[PDB]
Order: sequence, then structure tokens, then C-alpha cells
Amino acid sequence: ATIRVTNLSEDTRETDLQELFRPFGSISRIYLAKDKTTGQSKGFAFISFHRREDAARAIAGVSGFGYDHLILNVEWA
Amino acid sequence: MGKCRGLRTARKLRSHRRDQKWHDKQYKKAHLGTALKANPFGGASHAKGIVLEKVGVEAKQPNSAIRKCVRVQLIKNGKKITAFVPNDGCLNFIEENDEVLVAGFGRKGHAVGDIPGVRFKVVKVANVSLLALYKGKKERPR
Amino acid sequence: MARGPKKHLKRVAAPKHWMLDKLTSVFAPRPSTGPHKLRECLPLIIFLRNKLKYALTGDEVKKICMQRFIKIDGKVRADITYPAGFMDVISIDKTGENFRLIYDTKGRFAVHRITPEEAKYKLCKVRKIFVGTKGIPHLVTHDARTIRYPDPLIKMNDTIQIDLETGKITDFIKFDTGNLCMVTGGANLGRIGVITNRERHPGSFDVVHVKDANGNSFATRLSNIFVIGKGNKPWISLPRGKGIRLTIAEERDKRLAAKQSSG
Amino acid sequence: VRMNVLADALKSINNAEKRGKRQVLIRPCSKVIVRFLTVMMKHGYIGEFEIIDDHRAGKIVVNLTGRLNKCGVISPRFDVQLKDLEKWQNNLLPSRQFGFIVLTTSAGIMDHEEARRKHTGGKILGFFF
Amino acid sequence: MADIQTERAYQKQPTIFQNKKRVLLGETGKEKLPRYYKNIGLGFKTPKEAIEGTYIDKKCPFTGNVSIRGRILSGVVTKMKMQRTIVIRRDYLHYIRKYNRFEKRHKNMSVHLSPCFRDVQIGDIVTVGECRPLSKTVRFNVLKVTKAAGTKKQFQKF
RNA sequence: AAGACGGUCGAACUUGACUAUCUAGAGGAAGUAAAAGUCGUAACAAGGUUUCCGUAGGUGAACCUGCGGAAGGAUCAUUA
RNA sequence: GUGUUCAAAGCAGGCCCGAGCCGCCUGGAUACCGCAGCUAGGAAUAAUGGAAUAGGACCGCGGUUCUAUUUUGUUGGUUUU
RNA sequence: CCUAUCAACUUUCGAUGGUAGUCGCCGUGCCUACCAUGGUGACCACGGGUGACGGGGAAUCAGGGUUCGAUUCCGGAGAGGGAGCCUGAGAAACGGCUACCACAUCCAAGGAAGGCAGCAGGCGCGCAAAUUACCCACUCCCGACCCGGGGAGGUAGUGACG
Repeated sequence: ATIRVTNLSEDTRETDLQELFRPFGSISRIYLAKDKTTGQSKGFAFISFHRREDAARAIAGVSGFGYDHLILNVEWA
Repeated sequence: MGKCRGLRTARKLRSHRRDQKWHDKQYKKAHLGTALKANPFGGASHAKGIVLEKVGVEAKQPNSAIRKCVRVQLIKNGKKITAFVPNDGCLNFIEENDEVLVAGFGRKGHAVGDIPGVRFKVVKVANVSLLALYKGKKERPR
Repeated sequence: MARGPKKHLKRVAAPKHWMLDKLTSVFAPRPSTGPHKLRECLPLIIFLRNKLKYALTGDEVKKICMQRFIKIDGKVRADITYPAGFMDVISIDKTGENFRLIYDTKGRFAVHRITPEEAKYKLCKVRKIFVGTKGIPHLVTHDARTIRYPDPLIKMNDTIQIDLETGKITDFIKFDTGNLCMVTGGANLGRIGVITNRERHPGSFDVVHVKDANGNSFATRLSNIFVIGKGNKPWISLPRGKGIRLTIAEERDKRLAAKQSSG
Repeated sequence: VRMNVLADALKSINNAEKRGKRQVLIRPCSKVIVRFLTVMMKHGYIGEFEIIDDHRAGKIVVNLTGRLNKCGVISPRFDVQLKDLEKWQNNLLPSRQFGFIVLTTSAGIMDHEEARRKHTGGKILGFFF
Repeated sequence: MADIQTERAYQKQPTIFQNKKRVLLGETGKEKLPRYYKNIGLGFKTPKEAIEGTYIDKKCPFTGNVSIRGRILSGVVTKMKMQRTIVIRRDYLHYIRKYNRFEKRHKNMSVHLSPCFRDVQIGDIVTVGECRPLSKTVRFNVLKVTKAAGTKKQFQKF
């Protein structure tokens, strides 16, 4: 499905997330909201998995898992 | 020696050999799939990852040197591994989030040299061959 | 799946004794449905353009057939992959040449010209002799020809001169010991010889001890023995390669001696 | 107690021969022992033997010679179809120029050279050279 | 033998039926209509029991419509429990070339036992023959129950 | 023809239960590596209390002790 | 077996005639089949066979009773064999 | 093939058998009445696992063995997942159908049409794998037919597997 990720840093880009979400199955694509007028990575991302099982697994784990000294928040989009 | 050898004892020999086969360390690790589960090689031969950070390692005695490794999270396997960076003054060209192709060392499944927790070596930096950079056949594109 | 029977057969999966190539063509001719089973058959095409070499395309083969210059068993065929078999006579009406198919003891189908006298009839062994409906008797030959009102003393494994001008039985030859036989299929392929003894076993599979002309003795199943006439009285000639049995050493001596000695 | 009788006899002779001793008492004595001894004797590997008769099971005194180097037993017996005979012969004999593998065939207890001519296989008893 | 009025339906054999003709009353057989018997060949003879019979079994190849074709096997009766079936244990050799001895193996097979065989017991050597599947497990039918030495009660004085 | 009676095959759905596989996690307690720091001196020569086994209890710790063993002890050897 | 220039391979080919010789001719062997099953020769080896308060052989024979069909033309009854 | 840190298992929604019937292209607990209480296991059943399709075959080994088999051929199986069906001798068919479920598409919002584990190609995935090409002339297949159609198949291109 599509899952939303929030509480991203501006030092956390698509590439940093790409390796992070591989133990929860292979991502199809990682879209990340950027605005270059203010900041870099706004704070919201949308990761798109190919399969429904893989997507749900991510939401469960990643929520409570630390990455760059912040608690990532993941939830169904 | 110490085995049965009658005229009907085929079954007993056949099963006894199978039962004892499992004891051996080299056999057991591979057949229980342990090798895949713990180490990222076994069920792959090469693997590409993204560079997490560049590490300096103040090598454990014997031998006094700074060994210098990179830490890589492999995309396919999803495991974090510290891998040696070979070649002279070649640490330099690695950059955080710049990838590398990692491969096993030579002991296979176990630590090499004077340094524990490293059993893998980098082969390409920037996916364009560390070897080619060291020789100066090819340039660093990144 | 598999929702029905194949209409194709690949080459390099076809029976060896048709003498096709290996992988240089990816499809074999495949016999049509007919009076004989596809293993033992010889599609018309293989005879016409691979042995007698009258075509170098498939386009020509179709065009040849449509001329209708070819009768097979006295009757006018036009099938491109006709399922001819054992002692089936091919009649070219444009040249007056009659060819019959009989095994070499090498195991290769023989190109065996016969006179139009011997192409009048063929000897067919009875497969079943049948009391049909409303108490009319019939004999059924191996090549699935049912002839009504047959001679009223015949019994199993008799041979029967079938005539191809007019159909029907044109006498018969009674099955007896010492009759000529050609043993077809197996490890005894294309050997000719008498009988000697037919051993009978109740229940399935009865073996027939054969002695060949050379004096080599062997058994095969009754199924693999085909009766081709009366003992020491051929009705068609021996084919090339003896048709009896020859050793690999003798065969080499013939191959080298005849070659570069003709022309 | 004794689950093979060949194995005891063969050892007994060899152990005597090592000493230089020219007598043994083998027992329980069987038909196969007699037959093995005669074939062995004929080729000159051992000397003559004498069977003493008792109602126990018999006892044989073999007068041996040191023309033998080893008489081995193939226990448990194996089938030999004349295309494992070749494999045995290269494996377990020092040359193909001498030594006999002795088998039991339906055409009698015989040396393997005779077996090869008959083309009758059977069960392998042992060997000597 | 056993009656066919034991169940709740009377049976007949093919083309054996009552003509009672002009004369009063039966048949009304005195053996429940003529008992038809036939051979099965392959070195077996129909016994007295077939002829004596009138039983509701029809899986018998001497009174039934079943045909015996194929393999003829032998086995030892490992179990007799309930009526009209027995279990035979069929010993066979499985050949091993890889080890230079080979191993016995067995299978137990449920097999129909006709009421054309009686005075039978466990331990009996029996000769069974192949048939079309009679019931889900049972492909075979007892053609002859042999008695046979190695079993004794053959040293007697009565 | 829609429709419709009753049945059979039966996808799917809903509510409880179950197991497997995977993953988050405050904290707790181990073993390993990890190295030249802190406190003892345990075993190694009878290591200055010979060692060690089973078992129970005790000692900050190595460890000690009772009870029965073993020698792989330091005894292959003690008597008219 | 065979002259793909060697070779990986392929199953081909080689001759005689000016091109009316309206042509001659060799081939694409043979070997292999987990097993089990089928056939058949052997009888060593390993198991296996029986007659004990008797049993097996040879129309050895009797008195008693039964049933099936040959036959006394045919068919029925009685009596045997 | 591996497993006992799987030792008892199979029927109340038949487990095995007898009898009789319904049903099926046809055998048969296939299904059902009635009636029996069976059937199977230490010779490993039962249960669990499995990048477990099977064979012909492949690689290395003195011999013995060990390892491999989706993959040019043969058999079976499936065509997004399930279930049902029509046509026809043969199909429970995705370049047929119908429903639902998971996916995707058009929409004027009422509706409507769909299945590349076909050939090319693209996306995703990864350490990993090619032309959106040309042709029915060959080799064969199909048809009412020599005549037509064929991503069967041939042909080139890509190609330091080797």
C-alpha cells in the first residue's frame, strides 16, 4: 500500500530511509516532501511499498524505533 | 572401526551415517541455514549497500596500526556490517551515502587478521572499482 | 495442464529408425491418424524427399501430393504425412515403380523396389478374427482392414493375401511351425527366420523361440513376431544389409570395400 | 560363539605361519572349510591336511607351508556378477599376475579364473596369494 | 451356506431365476435356486465351498462377476479381525547397491476374504490375485488359502 | 423471457478462538571479545593447606569445609 | 563409420560420365538401464521341506452308500457296471 | 529430502469393511441408508519442515563415492487469487465466460470494459540477464486449403556464461 512517515530530519533524505526500510521488505519508491525555500526535508514523506504485507510490517516496527536521535512516526496513509 | 556389517544391516548403516553427519561445525552451519541468517554472504556472493559512516579503528594487538574501516548497511540483506577498506590511502574516496560494493574476505563467516568484527572487504567505491581508483586507470566520478 | 492431445511433434523426440537428423530442424513430420501406430510409421514426406529426394522444400511436397500421381495400397492418396507401415506398398504411377517398406536388420527402413506382380498383394497377419453382429464373421488384419465373410477354417496368427485391386481375401496361408517370420521391433529388429517352437504361457505374454537363417537362436514376444508367409517360401525379396543379421566387424568390411570402388 | 568359521581357520593358519609352527587345530570343521583347504592346497599355498573325526563336529589338523602371504576373508559375503570381480581384483590383490579370489558359485566352490570361464558368479568367500 | 435373507433384500445370480411353470407352488428353491459356479483359471480350481454356497458375496471370482487379471502375489495373514476382510503382510526385498548388503521391507495390505474360504486363521499363508478395485483400500481378492509345511500339525496320530 | 419453489456445489463476508512467522520495547541478568586499570593469592615444585569427584552448607572473591570416593600424588615399598 | 581446411561440432559422403554415365554407390554402428516384474539354466552358498501314541507310496482289496453322464436307435422307469 | 525439543494415529461432518441404492464417461465410501468395528505405526507411521516439480540427464571422484537437475527433450501442474459454468469428441480454458476477493483502467457519474509465469518493451527488485527490429522463404502446425495465417518457428541485433 502507501504508508506515511513523519518526524523526518533535514539530514534524513530518501537515501537514508531507503536502507532503513529494507528489513521490512523492499520498497517500490520513496517520495519525500521537499521545499528548498525553507529548509530541505519538510518533515513528511510517503513511502510506497509494492505489497500489502511489507507495508504493514514497516508501520508496526519503525514506530518506536530510533533513527538520528528521534522517534520516527509511521502510520497508514 | 566399530560398525555393524551383517546381511540386512543396510538400514542401520544408512541412518547412522546421516545422524553423525550433523556434528561437524562446517556441515551444521550451512545446512541449518545459519550462514544466511547471521552473515549476509552464503546465499549471496556480492552485495551493494549504502555507507553509514567512516570508522577509524585503532587495531587490536598484535600489530600497531590504525586499520580504518567503513560501516555499510547492505540494501539486499538489510544487515549492518563493518568492512575493511584495502589499498593505500584509499579510505579517502569513501563518503557517507555514496555506496560501496562489499564482498566477503577469505576466512568465510569468521574474522580475519588482527581485527575482530570485520570479515568483509570493500571492492568498489562509487560502484566504479576501488582498484581502478588506486591504479589511476579511472577517476572518482563523485 | 494439458487440455487435449498434441497436434505437433518435435524432432529429437521422434523414433530413431525413421532416420531423421538431430537438432538442425526443430519439428519432425509426425504421422497422421490412420491404420498403424505412430511409432512404427514412416510419414510419406521422409520417404519422398529424404530418401528419394524429389523435393528440397516443404512447398514442393504439397504440390507433388496434389498431382495425385501417388497411390498407396492401390488407392489414391494426397496426404502429406501418410502413415505407411510394414509391407505397405507405395505405387508411383508416373514412372511405374512400386516400393515396399520392410526393415533392414541394421534397423533402417529399406527402399525396396518390387515388381508390379508383387505389388498386387501384400501378406497381412490377422490380429483378431471376430464373430461380428448378427452372426456374420469377419477377419481383422493388423492394418485395420476388416474383410467380411472370410475363409471358414482360419485361426489366429494366420496370414492372408489381401489384394489391392479389388480388396478382399485372395486365398490365405495357414499358420504352422517353421513359417517365415520377420521379427520387428526390439533387439531383434529386422531379422528374418523360421519359428522352431512357440512356447505358450497361460496369462499375459507368450514368447516364441525363433531361429534365424544364420543359426543364431533367440526368443521374443509373440507380439514382436510378424508372420510374412510360408516356411522357406518368400513372397518378397530380402532387403539390403542382408536382412538376416550381420556383425559390426563384417559390416565395417563391407562399408570400406564397396566405397571408392563404384563409379 | 562362532558366527563365521572361515575367519577363524584363516587367522589360525597365518598365526602359526608367523611362528614357523607347522600345525594348527581348527574346528568346528565344515564342508566349506574342506573345500577351501583343497583349492588352497592344490596351488601349493599350504601343505596337506588331515581331518580327524569326532561326533562333536570334527577337528582338522593342517600342516602348513610358508608359501602363503595372506589368506583374507570377505565377511560379510557380497555378490559378484563378474563386473565387480575386476574391481575387487585391482583393489585387494597386489597384481593381476598371481593370487586367486575364491568364490562359491552354483557350479561349485572355485577360483575366480575358472569362474570367469564359466561366467557363473555367486558369493565371494575370500582370497589368497 | 449362509442365507441371503439375513440382510433385508433377497438376491439372485445372473440368469438364474424362478420358472415355476404350470405346476403349483415353487420354485421356492431347495438351495435358493441352482448354485452356479465357474472357474477362474491360472492353476486354480473352484472348491466345494463355491458349489455349497448361496452367500450374498459377489466379490468371489467363482460365483461373482469380478474378473481376476494381473499379478498374483502371496502373503502371510498378519490380522484377521472383522468379517469378509483380512490383512496380509507382504514381505519383499528392496535392493541396495550402495551398501553391499540390502534390506527387507514390508507393507500391510487389506484384502477381501470371500466366504468361499472358511476354516481359516491368522498365520495362514494365502495366495491373492489382482482385480479391479473392489473397495477403497482393497484391490485384491483371496484366490486360494494354502496349507503348507513349515506350519505343521502334520505330525499326528489321529 | 423476467420472476419464482426447494436443493446441491460454494466464492466471500461477520464474530470469537488458534498457531506459525516477523518486528517495536522501559528494564533485568548472563557469557564472549576487549589487552597491560583496582583488590586479594586460588591452582602450577608437596605452590608452602597435595589435587580433584559426587553432594550439602558456608566464605566479598579466588575458595573452604563435612561426609564417602579417585590418583591423573608427593606413595607401584614395610616387616618374626 | 565419415577428410566440418585443424577443431568445438555435423551426420554426412565418395566416385565416374564432355554436360546424353540421361549414371554407380557406402552410411547415420554398437553399448548402457534405480528397482521390482516377466523368461530360463544351475544347485554350491544362506535359509526352507517332513513319519512319534503313524504316515506316505503301488488300480494292493473288500463290504456300505452317493452323485454325474456315456451307452442297450430315440425318450422315460427300474439294476448294475 | 530432513526431523522424536514430532510416538501413537484415523470417523461424528466416513476413519476401514459388509450389504443395497443414488450418482458418474466408467471401477470405488464417489455419495447415502442400514449393519459391522475396523484400518495404520519403532521395518518411523502420524505430525512438522522444505528456493520439494519429477525423469532422461549434468559436474567432480583411482575405485568406492559426493554433489546437481526451473532451464533446448519427455510427463505432470498453473496462467492475479478463489469458486462456478458454456461450447465441444476433448477445456472447469484468462490473447472464453460469470460471480466474488485482491489489483488496475475509462467515466459526462448513469455506467462500461481488463489480466505479458505469450513475443518484444517498461516499472519495481536485485550481485544478476539482450531488439519496443525483419520475415513466413526454411522447419512444421492449422483451415474449406499447394495458394492463406503463425512473436510456433526462422533471421539479424545485443552477447569475454562458456
